[PDB]
Amino acid sequence: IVGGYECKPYSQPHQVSLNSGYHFCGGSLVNENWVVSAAHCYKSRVEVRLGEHNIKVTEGSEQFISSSRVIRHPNYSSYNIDNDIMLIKLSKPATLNTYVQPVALPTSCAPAGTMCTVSGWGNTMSSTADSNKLQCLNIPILSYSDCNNSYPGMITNAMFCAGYLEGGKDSCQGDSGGPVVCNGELQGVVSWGYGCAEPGNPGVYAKVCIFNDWLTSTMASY
Amino acid sequence: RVCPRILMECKKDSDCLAECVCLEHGYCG
Ligand SMILES: [Ca+2]
Repeated sequence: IVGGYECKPYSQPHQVSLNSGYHFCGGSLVNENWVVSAAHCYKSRVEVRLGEHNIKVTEGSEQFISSSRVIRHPNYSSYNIDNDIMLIKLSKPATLNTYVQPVALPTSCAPAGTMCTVSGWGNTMSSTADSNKLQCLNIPILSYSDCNNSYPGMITNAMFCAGYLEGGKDSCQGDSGGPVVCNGELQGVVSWGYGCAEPGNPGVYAKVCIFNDWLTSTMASY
Repeated sequence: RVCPRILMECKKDSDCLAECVCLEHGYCG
């Protein structure tokens, strides 16, 4: 997260770290058994680490749980990173407590101008902000006009832009799969951009509100 | 260029996804 601040510990209790030897993507807990992340973060087995604030230190709040199933959206397209959403089923349920709580799925799509929070352990591009401690950033959803103007003809219905066209504040490598939460609902999943925090290149996010049918049917398919 | 925000170690550009390149620091971006 570039241009953000260290989150109050456990203020984002749905945030998880996906780990296969090192942190490489984030995710969000949506109930005891399932995590939402980005399809390009797919690995056949991942360890999900919950209740984290500083990922390089054991703090006593953590739960490390192996995945039993990792399910990409059937229509994910790696060429253009379209339908970039994935479900991860935990091999055992998470214990919900002060450190670990699920985030609600969206009741409807959030309109442009809504202020949201994005968080993660990715690159901060700063000697002052430590990426091992969870970073937080408040970003507004941008209009489709602004989003398509920044990335001509690259924005599909499964995508939205959020951030600041002036640059300086953005998500970045290592934040993929993590949450964009707006008024208590998961509206986006960190997905792609050109560089990080560059002027005219805001972050692009998977649009969770058009996937509620696939997410809720798959979370009860097996 | 279109570059997903995953943390991925690399040596050369071809190790990276989409239009990400392997930046000097040994990671895609
Ligand atoms: Ca820790």
